[PDB]
Amino acid sequence: IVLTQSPGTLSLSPGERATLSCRASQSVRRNYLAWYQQKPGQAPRLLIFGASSRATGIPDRFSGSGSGTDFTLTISRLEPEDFAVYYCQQYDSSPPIFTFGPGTKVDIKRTVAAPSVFIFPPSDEQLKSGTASVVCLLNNFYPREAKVQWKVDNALQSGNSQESVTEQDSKDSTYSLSSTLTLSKADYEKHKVYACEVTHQGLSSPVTKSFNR
Amino acid sequence: GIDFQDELDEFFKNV
Amino acid sequence: LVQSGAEVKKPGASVKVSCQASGNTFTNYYVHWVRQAPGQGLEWMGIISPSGDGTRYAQKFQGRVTMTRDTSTTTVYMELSSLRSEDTAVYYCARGSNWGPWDYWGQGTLVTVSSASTKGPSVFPLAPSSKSTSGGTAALGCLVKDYFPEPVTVSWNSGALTSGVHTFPAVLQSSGLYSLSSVVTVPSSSLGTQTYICNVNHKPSNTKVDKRVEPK
Repeated sequence: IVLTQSPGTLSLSPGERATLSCRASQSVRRNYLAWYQQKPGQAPRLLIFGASSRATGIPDRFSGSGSGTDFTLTISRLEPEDFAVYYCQQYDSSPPIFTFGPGTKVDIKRTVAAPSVFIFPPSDEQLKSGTASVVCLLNNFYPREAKVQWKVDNALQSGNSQESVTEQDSKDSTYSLSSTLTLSKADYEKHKVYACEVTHQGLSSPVTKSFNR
Repeated sequence: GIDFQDELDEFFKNV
Repeated sequence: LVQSGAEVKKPGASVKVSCQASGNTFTNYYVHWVRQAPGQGLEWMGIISPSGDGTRYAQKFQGRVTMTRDTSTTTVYMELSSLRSEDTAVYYCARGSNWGPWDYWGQGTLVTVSSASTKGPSVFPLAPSSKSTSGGTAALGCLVKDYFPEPVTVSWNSGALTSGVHTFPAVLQSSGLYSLSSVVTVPSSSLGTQTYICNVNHKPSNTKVDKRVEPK
């Protein structure tokens, strides 16, 4: 009744094989497990149903097999049109359950691109409007796995930062992140050091971009 | 014979 | 499977989303309602019977949901009550196949829950500097903050700047409004020689701002 998907992100190059696994907590009746592919900005599209039966319009490269608690979705040769997010779903009849898995994102493999970090202090016009927002930018990085931690005066900030990540670019196959730390104009004047700690694979050591006053 | 749809139709017959 | 448009309800209120279809593709088939939180997974909510309201709702949404079918207009309706911040998501209507999985989905309906007092965007400059430039590459941008509802279109140099532009997706804040960040990486050797203006358009509030980004 609870579906778990592994891995969480599949970094593969076009033309390679892909294997996505879906482990259940119990046994699926009549092997009623389906695999879906959801493209960015689009609705999910059914790929395989019944754990091993393909639907209408699905290519033969997508192959499915599974039983009980272990299920798997395989792609013989990865094409650019197959890079998306895949989900597994268990369905039952009495009673209707219909539960989904977390989700696995298959992206285009590329060289380990370090994130170019840039910190933007808030504009004086914003401070004149009674608000304050500092921005941290991570441009062109791979893998997407990146940790952006806001640290105001060596104090970790959680819940005050809202981040957004771009989709993998169709030509560079990289990602970008924007982190906004919003504090009240009064709370801003109290502190001095504002830092954005970035943890990534391309960075041999953590890189922190900061601004005083 | 019976498919998931037919099994589901039964759920609303007994309930 | 055409669905209703974006809905901006208030916390604790209720929303009614519609999913009109063709009876040939729905009168003899089952329909299901699913939701996807911004950036999260899919959550099944209920199933509507081929004719009557033989609905089977989900536990997380039991007592707060109501699904109905109208055979006169061949439409399926979903109503959610006691709306909360956790309920802001894109809802989809999908038809169940004879085997179970959903084959034909819908476009989706974004259900945002906030103040809804349709505020206009405020564009602020993210000025380039040494902390935003290193190696001949300079980062500058604009912050379209405190705007409701979506969407806002950003342009750079009235369309002249298209290389290196990154209009990051918006995120709702505790304010109940949104904030979008558009940034462009430009050569450092002309940051003071060229003009970088961001043109933001918010049709819902009829607001158009052209803010020039000047270096620190």
